[PDB]
Amino acid sequence: VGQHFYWQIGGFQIHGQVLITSWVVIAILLGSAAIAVRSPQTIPTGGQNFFEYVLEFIRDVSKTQIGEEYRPWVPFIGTMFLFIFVSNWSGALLPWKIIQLPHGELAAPTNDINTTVALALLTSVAYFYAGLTKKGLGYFGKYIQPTPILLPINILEDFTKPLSLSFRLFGNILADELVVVVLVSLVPLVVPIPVMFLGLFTSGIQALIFATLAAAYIGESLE
Amino acid sequence: LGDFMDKRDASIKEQLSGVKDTSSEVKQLEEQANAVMRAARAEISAALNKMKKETQ
Repeated sequence: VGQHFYWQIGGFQIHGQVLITSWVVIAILLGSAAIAVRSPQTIPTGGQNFFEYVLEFIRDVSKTQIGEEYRPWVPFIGTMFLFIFVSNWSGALLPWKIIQLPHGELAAPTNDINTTVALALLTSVAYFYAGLTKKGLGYFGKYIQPTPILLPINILEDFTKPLSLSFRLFGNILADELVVVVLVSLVPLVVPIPVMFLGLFTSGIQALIFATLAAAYIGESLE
Repeated sequence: LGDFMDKRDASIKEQLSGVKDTSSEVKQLEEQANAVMRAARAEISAALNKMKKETQ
């Protein structure tokens, strides 16, 4: 109901609602790395059966899209994909009701503007860093010109393409946020269960779509 | 995990390489198979023919 801030001053008024959520989801994601696969194997094991399928799926959705230079960007796909869809699990699923932070309201990392705009800016300047080495070092953002219709363009679109995927996740996290909160604000918990599975639908679907979305930006970035 | 996955893929490649060494050495030895009997036997036979001519 309030998405603005936690009063965690750092000289320049940073939001802690991003901070603690990012910390906890990041921690669970990095700490599932050795549930049973601290000594991995060719023969798949406990955590291996989780992680390797994701890795192969990432290779599927990336090498087709990214291109010949698949390897320098295999972290880029997996981090954003796993982090975002597990954090959407934590945002639409993990409850924090009976204990409330006196400063702000915390359910999700991507709730606040800063989280998703940071991730989007990250992917887009990663596109530009890709174009740095992989395009003419004179013109990388403003290269193309047809019979002139595109004289200020090919950079005006990529000004807002970061803004594109940021707002893409903005509204979609605010979506499940509102859908979860409003029916509980209406009537006790047992009535919205028909559509809590609907709220879980897009929560589970965001994984592959954001993977192929920013991977499509990266496949554009090969050039 | 990237190392472990490409280890899986290269293990498939290595058993394929062993089967390929098998398939190549099969051709080589099976070429040798009749050729050793041909070499020995025909070397005896034609030399016999010539020695038999000069001794006739």
